[PDB]
Amino acid sequence: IEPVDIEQEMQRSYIDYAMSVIVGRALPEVRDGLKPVHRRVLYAMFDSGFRPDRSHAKSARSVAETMGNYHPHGDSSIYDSLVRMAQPWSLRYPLVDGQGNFGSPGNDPPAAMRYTEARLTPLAMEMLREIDEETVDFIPNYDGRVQEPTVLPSRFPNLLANGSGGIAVGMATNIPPHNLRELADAVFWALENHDADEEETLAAVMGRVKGPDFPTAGLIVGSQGTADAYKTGRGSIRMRGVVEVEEDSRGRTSLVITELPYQVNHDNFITSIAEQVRDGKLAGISNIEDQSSDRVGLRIVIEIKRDAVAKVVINNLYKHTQLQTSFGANMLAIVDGVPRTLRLDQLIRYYVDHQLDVIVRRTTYRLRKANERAHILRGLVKALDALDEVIALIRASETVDIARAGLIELLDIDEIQAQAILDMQLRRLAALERQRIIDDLAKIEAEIADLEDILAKPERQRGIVRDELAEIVDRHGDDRRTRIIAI
Amino acid sequence: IEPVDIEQEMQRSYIDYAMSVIVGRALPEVRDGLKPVHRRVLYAMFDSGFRPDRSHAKSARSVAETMGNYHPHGDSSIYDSLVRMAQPWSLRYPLVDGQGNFGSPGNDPPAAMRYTEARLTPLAMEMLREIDEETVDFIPNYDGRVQEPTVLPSRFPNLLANGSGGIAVGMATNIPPHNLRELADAVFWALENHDADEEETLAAVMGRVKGPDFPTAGLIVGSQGTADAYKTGRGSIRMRGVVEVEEDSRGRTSLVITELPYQVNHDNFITSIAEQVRDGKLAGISNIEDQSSDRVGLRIVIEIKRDAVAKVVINNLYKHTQLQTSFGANMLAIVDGVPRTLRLDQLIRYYVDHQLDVIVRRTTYRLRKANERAHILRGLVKALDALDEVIALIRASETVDIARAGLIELLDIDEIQAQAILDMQLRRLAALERQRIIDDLAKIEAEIADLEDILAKPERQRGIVRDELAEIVDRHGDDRRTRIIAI
Amino acid sequence: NALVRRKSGLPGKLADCRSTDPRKSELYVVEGDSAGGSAKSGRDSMFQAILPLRGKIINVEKARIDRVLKNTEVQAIITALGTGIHDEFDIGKLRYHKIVLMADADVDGQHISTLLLTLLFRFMRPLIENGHVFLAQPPLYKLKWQRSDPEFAYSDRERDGLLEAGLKAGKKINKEDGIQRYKGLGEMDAKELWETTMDPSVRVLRQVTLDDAAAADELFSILMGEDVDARRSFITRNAKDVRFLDV
Amino acid sequence: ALVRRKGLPGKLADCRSTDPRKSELYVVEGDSAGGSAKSGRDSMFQAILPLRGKIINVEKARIDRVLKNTEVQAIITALGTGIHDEFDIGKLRYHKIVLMADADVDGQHISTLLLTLLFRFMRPLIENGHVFLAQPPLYKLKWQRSDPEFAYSDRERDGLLEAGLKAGKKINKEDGIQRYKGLGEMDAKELWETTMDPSVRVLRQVTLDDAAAADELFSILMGEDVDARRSFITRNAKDVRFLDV
DNA sequence: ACGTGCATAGTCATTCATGA
DNA sequence: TCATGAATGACTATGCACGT
Ligand SMILES: COc1c(N2CCN[C@@H](C)C2)c(F)cc2c(=O)c(C(=O)O)cn(C3CC3)c12
Ligand SMILES: COc1c(N2CCN[C@@H](C)C2)c(F)cc2c(=O)c(C(=O)O)cn(C3CC3)c12
Ligand SMILES: [Mg+2]
Ligand SMILES: [Mg+2]
Ligand SMILES: [Mg+2]
Ligand SMILES: [Mg+2]
Repeated sequence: IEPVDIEQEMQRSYIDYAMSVIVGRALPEVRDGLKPVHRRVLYAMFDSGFRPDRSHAKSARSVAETMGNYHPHGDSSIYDSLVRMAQPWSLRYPLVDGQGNFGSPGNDPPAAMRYTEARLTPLAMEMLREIDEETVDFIPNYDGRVQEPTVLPSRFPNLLANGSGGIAVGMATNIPPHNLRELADAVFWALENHDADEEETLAAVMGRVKGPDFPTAGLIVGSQGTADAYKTGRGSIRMRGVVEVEEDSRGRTSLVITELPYQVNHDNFITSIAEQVRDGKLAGISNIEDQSSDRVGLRIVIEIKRDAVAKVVINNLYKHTQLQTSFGANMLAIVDGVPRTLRLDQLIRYYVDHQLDVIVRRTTYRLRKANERAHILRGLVKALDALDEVIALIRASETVDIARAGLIELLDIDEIQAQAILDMQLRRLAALERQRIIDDLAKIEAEIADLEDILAKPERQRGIVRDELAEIVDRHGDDRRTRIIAI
Repeated sequence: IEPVDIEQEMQRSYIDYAMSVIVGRALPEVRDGLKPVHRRVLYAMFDSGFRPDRSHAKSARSVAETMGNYHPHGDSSIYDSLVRMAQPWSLRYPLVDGQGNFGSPGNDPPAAMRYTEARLTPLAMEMLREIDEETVDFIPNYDGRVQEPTVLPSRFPNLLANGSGGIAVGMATNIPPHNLRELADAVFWALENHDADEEETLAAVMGRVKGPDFPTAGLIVGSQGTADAYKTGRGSIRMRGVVEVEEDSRGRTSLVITELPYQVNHDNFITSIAEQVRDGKLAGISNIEDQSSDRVGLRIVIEIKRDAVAKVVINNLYKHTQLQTSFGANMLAIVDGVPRTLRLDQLIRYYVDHQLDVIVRRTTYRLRKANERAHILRGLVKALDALDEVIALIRASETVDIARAGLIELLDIDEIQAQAILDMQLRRLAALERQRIIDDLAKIEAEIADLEDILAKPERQRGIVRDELAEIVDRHGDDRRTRIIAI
Repeated sequence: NALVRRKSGLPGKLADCRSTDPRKSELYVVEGDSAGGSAKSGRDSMFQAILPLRGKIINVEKARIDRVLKNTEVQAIITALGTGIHDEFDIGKLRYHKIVLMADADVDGQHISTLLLTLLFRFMRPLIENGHVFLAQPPLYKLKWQRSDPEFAYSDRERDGLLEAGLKAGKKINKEDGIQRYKGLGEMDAKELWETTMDPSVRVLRQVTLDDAAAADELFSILMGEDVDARRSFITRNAKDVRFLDV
Repeated sequence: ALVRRKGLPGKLADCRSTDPRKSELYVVEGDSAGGSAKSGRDSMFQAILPLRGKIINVEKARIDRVLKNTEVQAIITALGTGIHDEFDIGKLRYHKIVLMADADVDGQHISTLLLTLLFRFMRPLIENGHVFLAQPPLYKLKWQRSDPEFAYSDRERDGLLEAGLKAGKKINKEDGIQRYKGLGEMDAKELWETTMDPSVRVLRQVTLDDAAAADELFSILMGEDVDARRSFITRNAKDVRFLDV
């Protein structure tokens, strides 16, 4: 039996736990804004073919695929993570298209795994766009059987768009969601002004990203906290719901709340008001009624007494309830395996860098493949030019190896090209098919020229990011939900 | 609003429930001895490739695959059914190879889905043998997307081997497990004596099937109940565990129980004795100690008092505990969609009939496929004899449609055959490659003749069932576990 | 007559309505936590209340009364309906004049219906006699046209009909997404449940009628009673002709 | 001598030996692992106490709340000894307390939470060397013809593989080397032959040298002060590798 | 009254950091 | 004290038929 000192054990064990939670659980990678479980769920569904071009698969199949290949943990919590990514009040831009009961903004829990179905959304398809073209580094999974991606291509700035919240060890993150069109403008600027320093970049990006855009709409009051978050990486952003005063024919004024701030439980909110009125903390209120429905959305009617001023009661609601509540921004993300608090100009720049990497890697891959096919095509054209001779040679061979070896001698060919000639069908010996082979060579040589040009010119590379992203935003971009007002 | 009378509603609804439960839930199909959930689990795993020729897949993947394609019910209970099919003390011949914690004969529950892995056993591979050769009828699943098998090939008598127990509506089944080698002898006899009547067949089969063979070993006392079950379809079979009296250095005696009868919970058994001791019912017992382990198996030590007779205490145990307990046999199974209580000769005969169906259908499938291959090969051979013209024809054709249409006219060939000539690779134009096409034709024509011969002779068909089964039994057959003694 | 609804002495599972008038109120007794959850969301909270029931209901024909009253699900029903049972039945205290039983279209939904109807007929018969009991018919299919509004079908026949008509009308469907087939209420969301089973202007309800009480008494006892033999012979006798009851 | 259950935790699968000096308590992570352990154990001398979930941090949590925790009560009750000032080592029901958790990071975390409970409530158990740590296997080499071998590290895996191949043995490239990701994935036999068989198990005895230094480290790592912990990790995690070099 | 096996998931307690 | 969000699943009750 070996002896171990308690200080040695404690320090090593706790540090190993803390570091894994920090880098590999609770905090998002800055490039795609994803935690490990998120990335693994999405890739599992992707590889399984659970895409928008086919009907929803049973969500149990996504959980089991993620569990069995990539995420060595429980089926219960993995399902929770998948479900959250499908809720429109949780994600500003949902990554999972859910079919069935996925719960509500209140205390209505999601249906069990057996009842629900799921597939990837079109935007989630942009997260995984061309991932199979060596655009990101892959590593072996938890048991060496298969490969998994270290990061997704993420062809739209997902970290800033959908945000992130996570509790780690020694630190925590809380990044709010943003409007995609505003983020795109910032990226477009960063691409054009690629040489601008941080001071200019921060000023520019802050001008285009007006503030967080929550899926739950509501209001942002003030501009100080927003400025702090972008300039410091920390800031307190005051949120408010929407209140509309309605008058009755009898003289019974009532407050109608139709929106609430981000991450405020509807049922808890109603209960909080109800409990604060029973004990006596919000006088002036006469009656609370939830007239909400699937057809009118949120609609909490708060009838106030006749000897009460509406604005007073509203301020009391701001004071003693989450009708007014602050978002504690802490822009913490993993950068190159290291946790870092980032300015807004740093977040944009790091994403733009990732995109440029993705485009260059894609181009290199396509260029390699283009050369390979061109190489084989060059072989085919040689065969076509001497077609009469090619056949006669293969006929007299005892094996296919003698036929091949001859082809090399006849036309000056590789082993790959000669093999490709051998595998050739009589199908392609028709007139148009022979011409198709010729034109295909001409096509690829044109593509190779284009591809080589891209690699040699950073200008085009940046151009690609801009144009492709622009296409994404035009298709999947939406209006702002959260309204920004002054003090 | 439509009116409905309560009598119409009650009658229609309950009958619809009762019938589906009878035919499609609780009771086994006579041909493969499987309930719908069993069949759907096995086929799901089979189709997924979770076979003994590969490492265990996470059992969560098997459950989700079963849920998503075939069995529209909960993941929880489906996992239970899968777990049962992997327990050596439940199934006489396990169909699932389990890896991890699958529970114990006591109250120790199996580990959760997340912890365990599973794949099919070699015998389960015989249940599904050549299922892809149209050996059984397939029907669309619960939503029409995919096909599922109505029954498995079941190349060994699984119903009698593993038995079955089920609670339906208006009736229930309880078939005990049997020894594969004894069942095989019965099948071998039924095949040889294919014209024997029920009277003779029953006498023969009862001679070879000596009685049930439980996975938990133990003893069968008497022969009446066994004879009743086989002649009537109902019978009470007396089971006993094995008790070995041990003496001590002091000279104290103790009873050592190392086996218990089928489906007796070890922990409940110990608890029952413990409660019947204090309850002053089983005097003579001094101490109860469970010395069981993973290495010695069951070992319940019952130390008895000095003024106690071993057999008296043993007889008291037989009387007041499940150390002696009877198996209530009720040979109920679904035959052609109808629940029926069956004699032993009926169970064997119906299984033998199923096998013969499988062998004929397989032969028919193989014969059809052989003709198709032969048909296309004949086309290729025609092309080779006029190869100079065929090539010249395809070359001079502007399209492939022109080439095809020409080939039919040139060689007097079908369109399927002509298509095959077009799909032919330049590889197949080599000398030795041309020769293989000829030989392959000669090869297949021999195979076709053989297959036609099998279909024309019932003797061969029965011969195949015998020979193939014999191979299975020699490979997967085991010794008898339950010992049969007289009164 | 009016009675108070719970808002922050009734079952915890009950999602009560806001209307205090029983004549205007409805109780949807739902199968499963998921389905009840969705119903709670898609309902009209003014007049429609939801009481989800979990698992198969206890057979009041087989089990003794004391055991039945201890069952949490039975207590929920009796308590929510407000009326007593047996001799202490008082229809005046009925909290809902519409009791809609809503179960899956599958075989297990049918079974839960017979168990609920047995509870009602034995403990609270006047509810059936006065036409306060109804059966909701869930949809089986949802046809998702590429450009037009989706259509729901409550039978295989209607599915074929709506499909034929739409195609004949020049509409089109994906052969991938296509026709969604419902296998239970739990698979539906809030909107779908509203537009098929809870919207009073579209829902297909069946009102349970009681003609011959003596004949009904016998059928309940045969099907639900402790006598297995009687039940076995009844099924084997009448299951052959279940098709031809309405021909 | 002490009575074994046949007034203790319901989760406890006690041993049969009435001698604490020969008795052992395996504190296990999870219901699955504890279940298999209960089967593969030697029921004579080895008892099993499965613990469910993350253990409550007695450094952060208030005293009364810790005493309400079902898992803590199970440990305190099973060990027989009191806590703090009412600690009496004479009533120790097992002279060997083996903590057995998954090889993963969450197992390591549960170890630090248990060690914190012991050090703060029942320190003498550590001082007198009654506390041990079982080292689970990481790999199982499944040779085609030979008996299977277990490995407790990546290095040992490479070594046993190298030796076996050099000896002429062979492995499937499909089944091959099974990798354990937790105690819950193991069956009864596997646990016995790697962590519970006293002639093969790899135990580490927890020793306590400097009590004052330990006291500070526990308070830093497990305390409510985040800043102290944050700076400690960023300061020392860089050199966690080189603690035993 | 208990076992059997296929059918019909929510509740329960902790770590961890931060702000009310 | 409570919410956040990924991490570490056993227990609870009915139907149905049958035998002790
Ligand atoms: C048994 O421990 C758990 C508990 N509880 C149950 C009651 N005692 C406490 C100590 C743990 C829980 F209240 C929820 C979960 C879960 O929600 C859960 C999951 O996978 O989601 C896993 N576990 C167990 C330890 C892993 C949980
Ligand atoms: C909620 O109903 C269930 C219950 N109980 C929980 C509380 N008392 C009764 C009402 C039902 C149960 F004690 C076990 C299961 C299960 O074991 C189970 C399963 O999937 O195996 C499914 N369900 C629910 C209704 C379907 C179960
Ligand atoms: Mg959980
Ligand atoms: Mg269950
Ligand atoms: Mg259902
Ligand atoms: Mg673990």
